[PDB]
Amino acid sequence: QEGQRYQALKAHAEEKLQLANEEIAQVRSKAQAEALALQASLRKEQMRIQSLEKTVEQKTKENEELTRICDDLISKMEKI
Amino acid sequence: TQEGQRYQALKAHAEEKLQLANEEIAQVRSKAQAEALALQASLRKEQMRIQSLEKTVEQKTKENEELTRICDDLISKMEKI
Repeated sequence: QEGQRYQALKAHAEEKLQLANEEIAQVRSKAQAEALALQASLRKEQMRIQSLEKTVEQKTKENEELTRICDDLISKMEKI
Repeated sequence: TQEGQRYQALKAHAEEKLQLANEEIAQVRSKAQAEALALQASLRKEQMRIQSLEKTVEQKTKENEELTRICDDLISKMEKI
């Protein structure tokens, strides 16, 4: 087929390419950005959990120590 | 026509190069959306997990407050009086 025909669809075809390549650049950037921001939020939650998980074992410890001390007191009072 | 044969291969070249580009866009945004759901669901799980832990903390905090106050009350009675 014709060549004047060709350069015709050619200049167009370069355009469709030149837009897919751009959005290729976009969707890769997006994906990484969305990856980063989300794996950061997670490890931030997971840490508050172990923060909270171990704030809890310490309230438990405090409950046991409070009971230890105040029951020790009670006993010595009964034994005066 | 050898001309026809030449230009048809040239268009096939440009066509395929576009298709691979279009494929790449699709795979990437396919995998992006998939990973984004698996974690943000996992995120939700942790946010819930945190709600329950925060209830537990405020629960035990009150228990220890009540326990400290009646002990303090006992101690005070023996101090000065």
